Amino acid sequence: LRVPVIDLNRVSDEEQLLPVVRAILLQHDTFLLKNYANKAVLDALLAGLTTKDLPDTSQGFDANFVWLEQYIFDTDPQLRFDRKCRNESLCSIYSRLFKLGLFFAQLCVKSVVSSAELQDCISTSHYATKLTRYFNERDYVTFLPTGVLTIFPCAKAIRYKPSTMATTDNSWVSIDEPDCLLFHTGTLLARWSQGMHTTSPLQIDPRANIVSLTIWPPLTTPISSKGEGTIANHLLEQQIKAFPKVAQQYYPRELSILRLQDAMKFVKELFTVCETVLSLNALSRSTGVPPELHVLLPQISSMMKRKIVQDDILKLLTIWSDAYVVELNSRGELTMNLPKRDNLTTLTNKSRTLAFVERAESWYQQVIASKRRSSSNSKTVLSSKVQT
Amino acid sequence: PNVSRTIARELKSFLLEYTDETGRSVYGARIRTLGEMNSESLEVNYRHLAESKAILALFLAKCPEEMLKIFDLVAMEATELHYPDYARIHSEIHVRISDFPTIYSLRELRESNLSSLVRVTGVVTRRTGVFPQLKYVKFNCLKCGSILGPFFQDSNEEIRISFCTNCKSKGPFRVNGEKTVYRNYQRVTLQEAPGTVPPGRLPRHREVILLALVDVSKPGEEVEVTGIYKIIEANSIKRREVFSWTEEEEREFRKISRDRGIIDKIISSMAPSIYGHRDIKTAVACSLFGGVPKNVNGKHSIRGDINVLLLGDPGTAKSQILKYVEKTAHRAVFATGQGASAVGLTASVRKDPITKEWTLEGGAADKGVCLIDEFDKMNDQDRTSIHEAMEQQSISISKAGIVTTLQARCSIIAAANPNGGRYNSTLPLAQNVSLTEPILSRFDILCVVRDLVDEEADERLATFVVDSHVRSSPIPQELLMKYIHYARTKIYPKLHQMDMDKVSRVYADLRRESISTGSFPITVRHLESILRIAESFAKMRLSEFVSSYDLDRAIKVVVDSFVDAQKVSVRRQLRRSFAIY
Repeated sequence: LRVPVIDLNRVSDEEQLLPVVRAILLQHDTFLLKNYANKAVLDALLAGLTTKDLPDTSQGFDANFVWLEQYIFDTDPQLRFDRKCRNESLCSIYSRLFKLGLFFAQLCVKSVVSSAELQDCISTSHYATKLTRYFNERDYVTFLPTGVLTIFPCAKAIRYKPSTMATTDNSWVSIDEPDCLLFHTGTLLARWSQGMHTTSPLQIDPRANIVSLTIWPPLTTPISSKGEGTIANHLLEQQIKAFPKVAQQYYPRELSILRLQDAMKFVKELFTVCETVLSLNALSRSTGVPPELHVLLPQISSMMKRKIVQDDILKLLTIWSDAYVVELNSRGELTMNLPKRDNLTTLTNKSRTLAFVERAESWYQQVIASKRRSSSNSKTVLSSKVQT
Repeated sequence: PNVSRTIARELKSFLLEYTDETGRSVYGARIRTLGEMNSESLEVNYRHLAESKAILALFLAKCPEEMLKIFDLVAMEATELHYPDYARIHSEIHVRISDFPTIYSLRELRESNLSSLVRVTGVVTRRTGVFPQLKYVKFNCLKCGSILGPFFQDSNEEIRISFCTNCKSKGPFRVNGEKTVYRNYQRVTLQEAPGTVPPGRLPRHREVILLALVDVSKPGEEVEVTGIYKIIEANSIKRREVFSWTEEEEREFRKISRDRGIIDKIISSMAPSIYGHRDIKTAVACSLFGGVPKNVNGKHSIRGDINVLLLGDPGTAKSQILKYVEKTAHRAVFATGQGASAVGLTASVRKDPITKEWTLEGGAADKGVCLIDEFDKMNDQDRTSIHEAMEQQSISISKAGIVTTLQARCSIIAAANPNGGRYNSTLPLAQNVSLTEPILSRFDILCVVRDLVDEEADERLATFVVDSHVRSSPIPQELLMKYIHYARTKIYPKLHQMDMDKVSRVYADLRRESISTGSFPITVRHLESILRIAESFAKMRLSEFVSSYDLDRAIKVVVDSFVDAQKVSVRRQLRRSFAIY
């Protein structure tokens, strides 16, 4: 939970603060920048983000559906896409903070590989200012930043959702530093640096005013060697968009199912918790006992901390049928068991996980020939009905 | 066995490879935080190593005592190659096994759960700490004056030694613990919570051992402990935390709350045994549903609870309403007098006779509602402790070597009787009750009943009580008690400055009229009380904010409590409040 403070006039020395700033973004992620050349022009922008008059058109304040309002103002050079109200202070800060992004990129990549390779990373300067207004706060669900380098002013506004990077004790920490410019690094920048960067979320806080500046790499730049197939523009364009834009852009091939954005990753971790909780009870050297569904749902509820409906286990049965028997006991409770009597070995547990992920890959692979996941709702398996 | 040697090198390779989020090894940050702050507690989630190796999870679930001999050694080895000379200060470092999926109850503790890991919920009581307990003994034989020693754990009293080596005597033996083992104490008695116990049954209780985790637990709160079962030997404690709301019942609660003005239906559903009158149950329902606690920049904590006070002749029913809400409301604690229930509200240092020593305990529902019967019949300690808990929301313990200020944000429902039986309506309530004004000022609602001579009450009360004896429209009880827990844990209705300033106009009339005709005044606490009653009615209405007519019911609740708590000579105030009625 170390938060080193160093002047950014001393980084312009270039012989003493490159490793200190680099060591934090490889360990503590978000770095603390104080006393930038902007003084009273950063506090004069809080009266100009309250417009809220503009439509989306890859711009505009976007409220995902409600208290969360994200206003992104598309840069003027971009051809034939703009919405201009007034936004003079936003343009002046956009021109000034370009030097903060170029200088931060110069200090970041001069202790890694080369400081001459970032001039084509900032070349286009197409990044749009992101002005975030929260209504009078759970408005920010756990999420990751868009651009490679995000430098935002904030009052506090920042926590750390459960994840493992900065402050290795993995407790949620709220940090409030007066006179503070906080730098947020993106997911794609971690891929360019192959695992050096992470993310941090926003939490419930009294002050709803958040100004976030994310600087975007050009449309034509590939990312290392492996990203020659997926360019920074393609991956970041797939990442952000907007809810009206996701409705418009991702549209061409219908299916509001959207399971690719939704079910995949969450449903395939159900087997990992469920396989360990059926070896937690059924496997014991003491007094038998049959695995019941009433004591299984709360344990998986503890695993993900999320509410678990009893139908998710039925979806797990639909994808992998032969592991769990759905027979219902005479008392009304629905028991499940395993075919083996010699119990699940750790190697058999790993083989079951590989078989479950392979089966999910097979279902996703066969279902997507109709049109990336295409359309499935993860239909529940039919529960055997009691006779007569 | 040598099989632990292939286990050790497996998890030694595991701690250096766990990168779950963004390729970052969180164990290096965990080991630098325990090494820089000199901690001995290491945190490991069960899901992490369970996703890595299920055989280690099966070994931890089967034999955790031999599984714990590998964990501390590999943690000390990792701390030694990460930090030099760490063994000079700290010899051993324990681990904290958290995130147990199968949370058990106290009534499911059976013979099959022996020598295994178990996560149980409960409430802690009986705090005895930092004492040297025993595990070995020696004994001095006085006849020949000799020494002999066995073993003694944590359940029996002591293993009588009565046969010497060569004396062959039954002489008097003395306990030598001047060559003996180390001691660590945390004798805590844990109990089952009353908000999840089935009806008809009694909550069980066990004894827990705490070693290496003392005085970080708060007595009278819900707790989650993960330990081994043999007497439970706790490994990890959690002070953050079966009748709960589901997805199939949460949509119908909004559908029920949207139609047909459910506030009066909840009022009619409050008393099924008798007819009653809405003045007791309106205060009871707004006290159990409660308001919201708010602070401004970390300070100025307002009390979100509502403490109601019942008064009247002892022939009427005042204990049946609290007896119904003790079963109905969650975490409801019925306490009485000197100590009918052998548990109280006040901190105390006292002697204990089971082992015959001195101990300290801060008695007891931090989110719940405490019910006090016969409020006028108490001593100085339980009056001052409830006055401190009614004034601010904390109770301090400053004795037996411990100093702890615990949270006391509980609602208070008190019932009392006047001096002499009769209410004596030609005198105020301050001359009627033996209590004074600042203990009366904490109670915002003062409900009082009287005697009814007329045929109306004779036609209804006797017929309902004879209908109850001749037999051997509202909201049902189960949906109501599930709605209480659903609304009290999800919403927080605020207020908007659009037209709320009008209540500051009507308070400006209502304060002034209490000076010229009445003797007792109205203060800012009544304004805080009607805002809490209006937000409690908005909580019961399940709205986003408080409406404009919730304050009308709030001002009706404060007029029929304050005007009714005075003489008959404030009768003009019965018609003076008729313009806003």
